[PDB]
Amino acid sequence: VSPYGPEARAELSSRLTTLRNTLAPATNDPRYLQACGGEKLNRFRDIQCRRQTAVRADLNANYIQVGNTRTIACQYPLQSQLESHFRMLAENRTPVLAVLASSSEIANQRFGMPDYFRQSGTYGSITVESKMTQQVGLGDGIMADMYTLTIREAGQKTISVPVVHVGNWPDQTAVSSEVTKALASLVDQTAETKRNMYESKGSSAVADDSKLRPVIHCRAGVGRTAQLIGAMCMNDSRNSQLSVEDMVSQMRVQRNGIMVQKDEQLDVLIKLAEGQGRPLLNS
Repeated sequence: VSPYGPEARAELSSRLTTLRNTLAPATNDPRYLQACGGEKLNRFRDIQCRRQTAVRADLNANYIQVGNTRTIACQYPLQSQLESHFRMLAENRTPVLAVLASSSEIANQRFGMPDYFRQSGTYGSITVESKMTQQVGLGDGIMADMYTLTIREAGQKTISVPVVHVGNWPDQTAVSSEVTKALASLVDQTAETKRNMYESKGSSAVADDSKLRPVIHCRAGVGRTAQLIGAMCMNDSRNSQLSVEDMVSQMRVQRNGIMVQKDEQLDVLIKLAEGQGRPLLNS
C-alpha cells in the first residue's frame, strides 16, 4: 500500500474535511475575529480569521507557524484597510511580501482590490512609493515581477519591503510542483537577503519571533497563499518529518478551515511531500 496511493489520500481527505467542517464560522463565532462598528473586516463573509493569531484587530490576517516556519497569511486588503496594512508591513520589518493575486483580478474594479504595491500613493499618515526591479520566469509561462515598497511616515523610521508579485496565477488553480518549488525558493532567498540586511544593522526585530515574517496573500489568502506556504514549510530542513496532515491542520487551526482550498492545490503539496519521502498521515 503506497503511502501516497488512493487509499491513503482517501484517508487524508476524510480527516481534513471533518476538520474543515468543524472550523466553519458560526454567527459571532468566538474563535474568529469580528468586525467592529460598521467598517467591513472580511472580504468574503465566509473566509474568517482566527482571533487567537490575529495580527491586527482591524485586518483579516494571521500569524502562522507550521513546524518551525513563521509567516503571515492575509486577505487582499480592502481600501479602508490600507493604512493599517502598511502599518503591519512596517512593524514586521517585512523581509518579503508575496502577492499571488493576478493582474486581471487587480485590474477588475468590481473586485475592490486596490493596486497598492505598483503605484505610489498616500494613505492617511503613511505615503508609499513603488519601484519595479526584476522579473523572473518561474516556469510554465508563470512570471514573477518584483518591486520595492518604501513606507514612510512622520516620526517613524522609513522601511523598505521587497515585493514579489506572481501576476499570472489564476484563482482556484494550482501551479505545478516545479513552479511551486521554484517560487518557494524565490521567496526564501528574497526573505534571506533582507533579513541579513537587518541583522547586519543590529535590528532588534531580529530577536522577536513575531517579526521578520514573510507576508503572503492572494485574494482571499487561503488557496494560492496556502499552497505556497506549504511549500516554504517543506523546503526548510528543520521541519523534518512533519506530515502533510500536520501541515494542513496547523494552517487550518491558525487562520480558518478553508486554508488549502482546492483539491488540486492539495495534490501539489502531496507531490512535493512524496518527492521528499515526507509522510502523508500521522501515526
